[PDB]
Amino acid sequence: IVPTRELENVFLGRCKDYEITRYLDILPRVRSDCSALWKDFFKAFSFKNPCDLDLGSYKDFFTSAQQQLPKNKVMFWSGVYDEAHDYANTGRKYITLEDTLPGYMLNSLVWCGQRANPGFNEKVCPDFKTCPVQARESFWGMASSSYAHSAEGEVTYMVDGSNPKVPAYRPDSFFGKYALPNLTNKVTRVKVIVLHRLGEKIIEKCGAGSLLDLEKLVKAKHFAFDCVENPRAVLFLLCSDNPNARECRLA
Amino acid sequence: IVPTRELENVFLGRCKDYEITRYLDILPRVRSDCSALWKDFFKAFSFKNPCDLDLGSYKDFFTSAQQQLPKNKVMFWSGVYDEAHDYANTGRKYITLEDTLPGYMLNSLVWCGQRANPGFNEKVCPDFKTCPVQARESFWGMASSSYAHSAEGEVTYMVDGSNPKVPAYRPDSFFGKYALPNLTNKVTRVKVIVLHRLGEKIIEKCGAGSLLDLEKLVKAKHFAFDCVENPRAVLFLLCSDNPNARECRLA
Repeated sequence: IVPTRELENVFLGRCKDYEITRYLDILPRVRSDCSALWKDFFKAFSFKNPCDLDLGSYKDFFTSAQQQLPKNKVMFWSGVYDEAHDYANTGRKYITLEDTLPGYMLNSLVWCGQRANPGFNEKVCPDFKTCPVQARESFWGMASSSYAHSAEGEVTYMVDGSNPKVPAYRPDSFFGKYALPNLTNKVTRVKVIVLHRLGEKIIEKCGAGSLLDLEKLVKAKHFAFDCVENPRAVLFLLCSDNPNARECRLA
Repeated sequence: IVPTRELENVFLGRCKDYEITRYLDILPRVRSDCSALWKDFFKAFSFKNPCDLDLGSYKDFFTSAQQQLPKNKVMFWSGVYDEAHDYANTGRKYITLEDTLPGYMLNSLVWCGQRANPGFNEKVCPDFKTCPVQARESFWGMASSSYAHSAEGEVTYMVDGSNPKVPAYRPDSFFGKYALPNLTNKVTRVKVIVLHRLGEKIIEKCGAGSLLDLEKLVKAKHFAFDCVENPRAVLFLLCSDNPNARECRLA
C-alpha cells in the first residue's frame, strides 16, 4: 500500500484542529501537547523492520492519548463503517473510536517503520498480509484494547448480519481479540445492533450462531446483554439512501 | 464575543488536513498553499475597525480560495443547516459552502481585527450587530457571492417552509442578496426543496407567497424552476431523528 503523505504534518494538523475546535462538548482534551503525542507514536514503530511490532509497541502512545469516554455512548463496530458512523452522527448520538483523539488523527492513514533513516517508509508499506498477525494488529489492536479499557456503562456493538462469509461475531475480530476481553467491571451491558442490509439475505440473527456465542462470553463476564436487528432509527438512515427499497414503503 | 484561540494554527491545521485527506475525489485542490491563503485572509480584516469592512474586503482571499464546483451539485440553504448538511452527506450527494476549502477552514470560527497591534484581537471581539450590514456580512456574504458565481447546471436551494416569522424566500437573506443575484447564465435551473419540519404547521408552499415571488424572479432571469416539499429521501432523514413522528409510519 501507499503511505500517507506528510504523515507528521497531517497528524499534527489534525491534532491541533481537534485540540481547539472538535468535540469540545463531548470529549475532554488530553494533557499532552501535540508534539509530545507525535513522539510516542513515532517511537512505537520507527527504526525497526515494518513487521517488527507486537501488542506492546504503541503502549506509550495510547497511554498518553487516552481520553475519559462519555458514559453509555461508546460504540464498537464490525463490517459496517458508514452506517455506524452515520448513525453515531459525529459523536452526537454515539462516540466511535474514530471520534477519539487517537482515532480521529490516524483514521484512513497509512504508515510503517524501516530500520534505515528516517526510520519510516515514505514510499511503500507491507501488504501486511505479510507481517504476522500480532504486528498487523499492533496499532488498532492496542487502540481497541485501550478504548475498551476506558469504556463505561452501556457499550454498543454494530455488526454486519448479512455477510455469508464473516460471522457477525468472530473471536479473532478486533472486538473479539482486543475489545470484549478488555472491558472492565465499569461496563454494564453490551448492546448489539445487527445490520440487515436493504435488499440482501439475512445471515445472522440475535440469539443464534455466533451471536449466541457472543452472548455466552458477555454473560460470563457478568455483563448484561441485548441485541436488535435494524432498529427504526437505523432503518430510516438506510432508506434515505435508497427510498424505493421494499423495507421502506410508507403507510 | 470570545474569538477562536490560535486562529493561525487552526486555520493552517485544517487547511493541511483538507489538502491531504479531505474531499479527495469530490472537490479539486486549491493551488495556493496554506501559508499564502492565511496571508490573504489576515490582510482582508487586520488593522481595520470591524465596522469598516464591506463586501469588498475579502474579495482577493475568495479569489485565491475559490474552487470550481461540480456540475449539478451545488446547494444553497436557508434556515436549515443540519438537515441540508446531513442530506448533502459530506460532499457525496451535494456540495455546500461548508465543504469548500474556505468554508471548511472558517466554519464556526470567530475573529476580528482592530487598529491596534497586532491588528486582531485574540481575547475579545465586539458583537457585530453594532456594525452596518455590509460589514457584518463582509466575509460570508462575499463567500456566498463567490460560491454562487461558480455554480453550474442545476442549483438546489433548501429552505425552511415551517417558519411563520421568516418567509422561505426573502429578498434580504444571503440567498436573496448574494446568491440568486449572482447566479450566472451557466445555471440552468433553480430546484427548491421545501423542508416541512416533522410535527410543525406548514407555512410556505410551492407556487404561492414568497415561493411564487421567487419563482417569478427566477423565471424573469430565464432559469427553469421547480419546487418540491419533503421529497422522500429528505423525509427519511427527518424520520431517522424522530422515528415515531406521524409522518413516518411504515406500511
